[PDB]
Amino acid sequence: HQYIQQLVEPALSMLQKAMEIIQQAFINVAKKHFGEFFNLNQTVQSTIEDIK
Amino acid sequence: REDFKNWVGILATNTQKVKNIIHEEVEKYEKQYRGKELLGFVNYKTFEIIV
Amino acid sequence: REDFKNWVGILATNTQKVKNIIHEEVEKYEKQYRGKELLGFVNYKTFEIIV
Amino acid sequence: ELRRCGADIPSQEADKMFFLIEKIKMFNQDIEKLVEGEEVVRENETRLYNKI
Amino acid sequence: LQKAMMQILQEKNRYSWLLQEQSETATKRRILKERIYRLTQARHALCQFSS
Amino acid sequence: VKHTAKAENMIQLQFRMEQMVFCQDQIYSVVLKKVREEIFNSFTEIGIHLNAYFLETSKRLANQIPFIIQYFMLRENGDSLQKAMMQILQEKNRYSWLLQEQSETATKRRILKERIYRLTQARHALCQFSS
Amino acid sequence: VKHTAKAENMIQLQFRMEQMVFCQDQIYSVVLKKVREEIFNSFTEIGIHLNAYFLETSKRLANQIPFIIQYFMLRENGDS
Repeated sequence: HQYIQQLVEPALSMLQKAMEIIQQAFINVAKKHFGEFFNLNQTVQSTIEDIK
Repeated sequence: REDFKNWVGILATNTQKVKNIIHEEVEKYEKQYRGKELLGFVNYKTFEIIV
Repeated sequence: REDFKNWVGILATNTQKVKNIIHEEVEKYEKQYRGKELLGFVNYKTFEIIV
Repeated sequence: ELRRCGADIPSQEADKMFFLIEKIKMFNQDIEKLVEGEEVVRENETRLYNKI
Repeated sequence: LQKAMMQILQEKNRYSWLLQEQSETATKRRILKERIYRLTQARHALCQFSS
Repeated sequence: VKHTAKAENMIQLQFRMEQMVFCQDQIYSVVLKKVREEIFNSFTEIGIHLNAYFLETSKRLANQIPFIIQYFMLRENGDSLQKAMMQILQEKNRYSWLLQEQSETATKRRILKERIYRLTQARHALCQFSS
Repeated sequence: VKHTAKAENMIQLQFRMEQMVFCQDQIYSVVLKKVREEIFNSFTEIGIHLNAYFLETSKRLANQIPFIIQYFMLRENGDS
């Protein structure tokens, strides 16, 4: 019960980083595609935060 | 627990019946998907379809 | 004929020299072409750039 | 210079509708690519599946 | 997220608002068009000229 | 046709090379190999010496002949073809003529756009009702 | 100089074949053989494969450059 209780905090922290890795990349693509259309860029990125 | 042991026997058993499916897979592999997909070696996407 | 004994001594010298370049600098290509070559396994394009 | 610049591109509403979903399919092809790992990588950078 | 992208397109007045005009980059796309159209007709005169 | 011709004459030139009867430094390995098949494991003096030369010619020909067809007929053919495409597009006149199409498929195209635009309208209505 | 052109040109063509990689059923023997000298007697696996394919390249490059050099500069030259 102690071994498995120690793993709880650094698994949670690793989930926090890995989310910061994924969202920034999806945002790279949102930026390449839709940099010419301003309403669509603000619609899509808000969608990415919602879904994330 | 007697069926969890039975489940263990299932998992191991299904390693010897999937020899049949991988030997017909390799046949497609060799005159198609290995030289189709850049001259393998062991190609990941071919290895994904049998797993 | 005397200058084609010499030539076969050059073939080895550059074989020896490219061999040292490989472990030092394969790393850049590997971490950058990784998912293009399907999470390697032996990476075909990275091998092709050495040749 | 022509490859970098976009818009309108049609100005009439029935052919605008096909244009948006055709651009959306460009967008979605790059997320499917990126998920597997297979994007057009910028020089001296590193893959998203390598960082996870 | 790919699923999400088709949900944008469920209101039918929204196409025009979404694809609003830049207008500066969008303007100059028509001068890039005109110029390459001229560069291509010019090229075709040098091509006839060199017999 | 052009590359098919270059390749015909390149195939004579590679075999025309083989006839000139050269001998690399690396002849020791096969002469040693031959000695092993003879003893440890006349006609035999030349013909086993000859079979030995034949093994090194099996390797060279085993490579250069497929290399000639890949180089010319796969690779250069293709790059030649993609390059030559650009010359067609020089002629202003032909652009109207190139892009001629059958009347049935020109007719269907408009209808198919209309019919899509119509059913995405009705979809949107159905979805608006149950809001 | 007619024949200096002919070898100069041919040597350069010889190279652009070299960069296309193939080795059909000939490669078998080297890649069997490295298992006995290395493992028995990954970046590492990438290395040994390059060293294997360098060996058979090294076989044809020890012949093929001499043959081109000799042919245009000696055999067809004395005829010309």
